[PDB]
Amino acid sequence: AKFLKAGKVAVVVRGRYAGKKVVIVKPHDEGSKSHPFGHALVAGIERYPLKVTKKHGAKKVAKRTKIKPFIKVVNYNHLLPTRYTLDVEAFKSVVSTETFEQPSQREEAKKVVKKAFEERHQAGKNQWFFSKLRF
Amino acid sequence: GRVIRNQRKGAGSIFTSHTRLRQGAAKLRTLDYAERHGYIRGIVKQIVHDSGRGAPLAKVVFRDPYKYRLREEIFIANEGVHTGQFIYAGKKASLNVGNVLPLGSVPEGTIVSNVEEKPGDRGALARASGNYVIIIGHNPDENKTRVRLPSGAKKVISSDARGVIGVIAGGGRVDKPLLKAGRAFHKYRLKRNSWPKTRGVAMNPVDHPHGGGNHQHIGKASTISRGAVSGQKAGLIAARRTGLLRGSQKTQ
Amino acid sequence: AREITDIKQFLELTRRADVKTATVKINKKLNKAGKPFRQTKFKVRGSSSLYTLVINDAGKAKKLIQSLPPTLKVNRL
Amino acid sequence: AQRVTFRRRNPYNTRSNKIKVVKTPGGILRAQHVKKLATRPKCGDCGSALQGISTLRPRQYATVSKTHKTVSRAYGGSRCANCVKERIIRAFLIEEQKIVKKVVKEQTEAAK
Amino acid sequence: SINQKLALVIKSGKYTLGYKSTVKSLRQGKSKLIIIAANTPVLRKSELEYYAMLSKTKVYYFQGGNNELGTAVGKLFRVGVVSILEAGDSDILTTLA
Amino acid sequence: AKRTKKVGITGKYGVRYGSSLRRQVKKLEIQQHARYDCSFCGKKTVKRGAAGIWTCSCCKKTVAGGAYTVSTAAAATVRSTIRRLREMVEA
RNA sequence: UCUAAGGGUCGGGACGAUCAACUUAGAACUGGUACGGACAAGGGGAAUCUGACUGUCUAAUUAAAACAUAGCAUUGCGAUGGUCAGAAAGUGAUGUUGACGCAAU
RNA sequence: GCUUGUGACGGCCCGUGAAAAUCCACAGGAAGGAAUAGUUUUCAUGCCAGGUCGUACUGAUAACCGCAGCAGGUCUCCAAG
RNA sequence: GAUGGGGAAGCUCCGUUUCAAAGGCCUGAUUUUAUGCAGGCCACCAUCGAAAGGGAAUCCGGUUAAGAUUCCGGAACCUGGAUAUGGAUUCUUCACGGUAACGUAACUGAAUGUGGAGACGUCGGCGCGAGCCCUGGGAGGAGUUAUCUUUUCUUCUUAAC
Ligand SMILES: CN[C@@H]1[C@@H](O)[C@@H](O[C@@H]2[C@@H](O)[C@H](O[C@H]3O[C@H](CN)CC[C@H]3N)[C@@H](N)C[C@H]2N)OC[C@]1(C)O
Ligand SMILES: CN[C@@H]1[C@@H](O)[C@@H](O[C@@H]2[C@@H](O)[C@H](O[C@H]3O[C@H](CN)CC[C@H]3N)[C@@H](N)C[C@H]2N)OC[C@]1(C)O
Ligand SMILES: [Mg+2]
Ligand SMILES: [Mg+2]
Ligand SMILES: [Mg+2]
Ligand SMILES: [Mg+2]
Ligand SMILES: [Mg+2]
Ligand SMILES: [Mg+2]
Ligand SMILES: [Mg+2]
Ligand SMILES: [Mg+2]
Ligand SMILES: [Mg+2]
Ligand SMILES: [Mg+2]
Ligand SMILES: [Mg+2]
Ligand SMILES: [Mg+2]
Ligand SMILES: [Mg+2]
Ligand SMILES: [Mg+2]
Ligand SMILES: [Mg+2]
Ligand SMILES: [Mg+2]
Ligand SMILES: [Mg+2]
Ligand SMILES: [Mg+2]
Ligand SMILES: [Mg+2]
Ligand SMILES: [Mg+2]
Ligand SMILES: [Mg+2]
Ligand SMILES: [Mg+2]
Ligand SMILES: [Mg+2]
Ligand SMILES: [Mg+2]
Ligand SMILES: [Mg+2]
Ligand SMILES: [Mg+2]
Ligand SMILES: [Mg+2]
Ligand SMILES: [Mg+2]
Ligand SMILES: [Mg+2]
Ligand SMILES: [Mg+2]
Ligand SMILES: [Mg+2]
Ligand SMILES: [Mg+2]
Ligand SMILES: [Mg+2]
Ligand SMILES: [Mg+2]
Ligand SMILES: [Mg+2]
Ligand SMILES: [Mg+2]
Ligand SMILES: [Mg+2]
Ligand SMILES: [Mg+2]
Ligand SMILES: [Mg+2]
Ligand SMILES: [Mg+2]
Ligand SMILES: [Mg+2]
Ligand SMILES: [Mg+2]
Ligand SMILES: [Mg+2]
Ligand SMILES: [Mg+2]
Ligand SMILES: [Mg+2]
Ligand SMILES: [Mg+2]
Ligand SMILES: [Mg+2]
Ligand SMILES: [Mg+2]
Ligand SMILES: [Mg+2]
Ligand SMILES: [Zn+2]
Ligand SMILES: [Zn+2]
Repeated sequence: AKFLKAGKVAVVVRGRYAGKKVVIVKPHDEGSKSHPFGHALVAGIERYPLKVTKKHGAKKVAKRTKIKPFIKVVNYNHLLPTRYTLDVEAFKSVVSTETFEQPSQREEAKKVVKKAFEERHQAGKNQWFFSKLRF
Repeated sequence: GRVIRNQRKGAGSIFTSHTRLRQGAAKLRTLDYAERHGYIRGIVKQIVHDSGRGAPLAKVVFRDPYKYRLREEIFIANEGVHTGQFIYAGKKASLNVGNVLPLGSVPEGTIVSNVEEKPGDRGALARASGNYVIIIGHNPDENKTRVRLPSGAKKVISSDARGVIGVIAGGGRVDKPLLKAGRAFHKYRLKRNSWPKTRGVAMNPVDHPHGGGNHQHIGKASTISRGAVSGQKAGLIAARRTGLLRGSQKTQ
Repeated sequence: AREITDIKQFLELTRRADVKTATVKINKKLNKAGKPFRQTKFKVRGSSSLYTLVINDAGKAKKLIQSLPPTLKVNRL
Repeated sequence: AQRVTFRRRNPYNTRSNKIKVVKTPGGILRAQHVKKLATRPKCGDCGSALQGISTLRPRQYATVSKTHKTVSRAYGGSRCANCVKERIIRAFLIEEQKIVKKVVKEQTEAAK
Repeated sequence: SINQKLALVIKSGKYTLGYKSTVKSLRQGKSKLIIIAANTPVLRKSELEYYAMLSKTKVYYFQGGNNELGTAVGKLFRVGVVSILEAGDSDILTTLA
Repeated sequence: AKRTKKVGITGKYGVRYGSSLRRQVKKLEIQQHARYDCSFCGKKTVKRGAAGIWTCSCCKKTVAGGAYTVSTAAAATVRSTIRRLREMVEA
């Protein structure tokens, strides 16, 4: 259809976040005075959670579940749309033009997105988004 | 009196192959579970020039079945094999230019290269630039395969013996005139010390059988028996015939 | 082997640790287009590098020579 | 008009004797030995000289800080990143097209 | 012939040429059908494939090269992928396609 | 202006070696230097070096060819007898 | 002693100003008709014999028409093989080779 | 302009023109790690050490080889008007 | 060219990964205590062989009857080892930033796998660099000066890092 829309997951193809799966949030179909080009606003996963097993102890799993996020403006051309989708929900308000340009908002935004992703990950809703793409 | 040139050669002081620049000994994969039972895939990484070889070489990396590692092999590139192509090894691989299949696993009429004389020897027959063999029939009982070699002779081999589809690259070298001595010079620089050749009759009789005489001439039949002796054998050696060949070649 | 801009950093260097010796150089130099002027160079001998600060006008210089602590043995020219 | 001599006991013009001619505070010409220009590293995938990476000779790379010897993206000091972009698309598409083919077996399994 | 349909799409209709633009079409969805030159690589095939399934756009594989599919649009260079924006007078997509 | 009536690339060898051999070479030197079309990127940027080895200027595809020409007669007429031969075991 | 041609760099609400070179051609005049003024620097032509050619050799009497070459032809060999080495070997050269190959004329 | 270095290119091949020590990096994710504080040496600054053998001079119409302070022979760098 | 080996009456000949049971490291486990046992690695199997090949790192000034990239003065660099303070990192634990190419004073990483550099012909023109060559102004010094010549000659430099 137009697969650029809120819920869509994509794979970042460039720019230090490359290889990590992001969910779109606020697609700006056309441009802006700064970024004059089609760009999404994505909440991604930087440091993925690790493998877990039946023998993984109490705090081991409590450790291995932690997740480092990131929040990125992406040229559409630097995204590779996945068929998969994860529904935005809590971070609809988090990820916005305002959050960027000052760090104080990004940091708290990442904090939310942190609690957001871990909560969806435990109780493995949207399993693909947290499974590391390997190349 | 003396020791003739071809005699001196088996000692190999100056007569050993000029080996320094060569990509490696070109061989098939070792025959293992994958090849003799299933197939296994590899990519030819680059194809490359061997020194003193007319045939290009394909470097083909596979994965190691029993340990994590990449195992690179040296193949004689059949014509059409290209960097980035996937090559397939063993029985259940399909029939395409470049793969390597047991002789039993191809139909008759297949044209195939670098084939083993015995299964697992990692390839012998038709490795020269442009050569190849043709399968003529099989014998599924005591699985055998008959093949026509580059020389034209036909041979029975085992159907477990492999060989690689297609013809060797670099065919056609022997048409272009060498055109001068330098081209012949550098041709043998990177081969071994064969060049140039002094004619046995230009020598003195201590040097050669053909040596000696107040005219340059051979003075006895230049055809020498099989049962001759080292330093007796220079000439047309155990020749069944001699003289200009008239009429057609291409035996039965 | 290094040159220094910051006047303050220079001071924290002049009192620093293993710095037992400094030196001060004065060069006749012609300012900008026309005239001459008194240029002064502050050289501090470190254990690895010799850091040096060039104070262009003699005003900042005059007050800085005072900014040098004692027990720093300073060769004048 | 000044003529110069080698500074080391090797008289011969080999790779390692390269000589820059120089004028010193003395005001005379003097030889100085130059090392061999070190070559830019190459992307281990495509082979192009990979940017962001300092070019020195190999034991010098142990005397330098790591922000020289890598760049900020995965496969930083290794592949040229249009080649890593390649590894991105190709990975994803091949791991995707896998599922399709695992699905289409599960069709032809009971639907044959 | 399948080539002659393009003759009509080209004069009487809207189209774009080349990978970088035929992704912009599929992204915005503006493309009804894209056509692929047989020799183009499979990573680009799968991409242009997968970009199409997400845009619900049919794709037909032109049998021939890029120097031909470019002549088939009457342009003097080579093109791997033509994206069909607005169908012309021709029947085009309603076909075998 | 046109330069040589006959010899062309062979004028390098001057008067030497006899005319037959010179021409007999001319064919193959012209075969081996030529720019060829590339099966992959569809450009005429294929060219030789190291007889038997043909690469594309761009696109960096490299194919094992004939000695003085990319596709040798016996090659393709073998390759197509391979195609026909697998169809037998396709059907 | 002159003439002509062959350039760089600027700004534009048709060109100008400016920097820099030693090429080429042409014209005058001039002389004990001399002037590539020393130095430097092919003699040319017509034929017979012979080797195609560049290459090579008798250090210390032969540099050739002799050797070598590209080219032409012939012979052997499918590895349990050809040719060749060692007293022998559980040893070796060709051989990191495979007839568009190696070996012998 | 001359010597030399280097760069991007093109010609050449039945010639396509070393090896190893070595050094860096990527992949990976064992493991270890904070809040009364935990982490770090690939950032800075600082402290100690670096042995053994050779080092003179000739290198050629006298320092070498040719019985010699022999018109012979003996590898190479620099190179003004 | 040693070695288990195989020849050879023997001096010795062959063989260098070869019909060979061919070892060496990272950590714990000691808290009798100094290092046995716990792992998991790695099985790659002498050594000689380049004062022109490969290669960690220094320069300038001064100095002797004779030595100097070696001494002296000054300014550096590499390597091995010890280590402390600052800076950085973190309550979103293992840095942020830029669409991207990439940035940076730092910004954990074992087994194992991979990649690059070591690391490579030749000839041709074309671009650039250094040093040399020619040269204008001026500041010094010396030469010629019956005549001529704002003239002839010379100093006017800048190392590694
Ligand atoms: C004062 N000069 C320096 C001092 O600053 C300090 O420098 C070390 C330096 O030797 C290290 O470097 C060393 O160790 C590296 C591996 N750890 C490899 C390269 C090696 N030079 C740096 N990584 C950290 C500095 N603080 O320790 C060594 C020194 C020479 O004393
Ligand atoms: C190898 N070159 C040789 C060169 O060695 C020399 O050969 C003479 C040789 O002709 C002399 O020998 C001659 O005279 C001898 C006395 N009458 C008898 C033998 C005869 N050949 C011998 N003394 C050896 C060489 N110095 O002069 C002849 C030559 C062929 O050029
Ligand atoms: Mg269990
Ligand atoms: Mg004898
Ligand atoms: Mg192998
Ligand atoms: Mg022929
Ligand atoms: Mg010879
Ligand atoms: Mg001969
Ligand atoms: Mg002969
Ligand atoms: Mg004779
Ligand atoms: Mg005899
Ligand atoms: Mg005779
Ligand atoms: Mg004769
Ligand atoms: Mg005869
Ligand atoms: Mg006889
Ligand atoms: Mg010296
Ligand atoms: Mg000097
Ligand atoms: Mg960098
Ligand atoms: Mg340092
Ligand atoms: Mg950098
Ligand atoms: Mg012409
Ligand atoms: Mg006259
Ligand atoms: Mg004359
Ligand atoms: Mg005459
Ligand atoms: Mg004459
Ligand atoms: Mg001759
Ligand atoms: Mg000549
Ligand atoms: Mg000779
Ligand atoms: Mg003689
Ligand atoms: Mg002669
Ligand atoms: Mg003839
Ligand atoms: Mg026998
Ligand atoms: Mg034999
Ligand atoms: Mg026999
Ligand atoms: Mg033939
Ligand atoms: Mg030179
Ligand atoms: Mg090359
Ligand atoms: Mg990593
Ligand atoms: Mg600092
Ligand atoms: Mg000396
Ligand atoms: Mg001396
Ligand atoms: Mg003498
Ligand atoms: Mg003497
Ligand atoms: Mg003597
Ligand atoms: Mg021995
Ligand atoms: Mg040694
Ligand atoms: Mg050396
Ligand atoms: Mg050294
Ligand atoms: Mg001296
Ligand atoms: Mg930082
Ligand atoms: Mg490793
Ligand atoms: Zn790349
Ligand atoms: Zn191509």
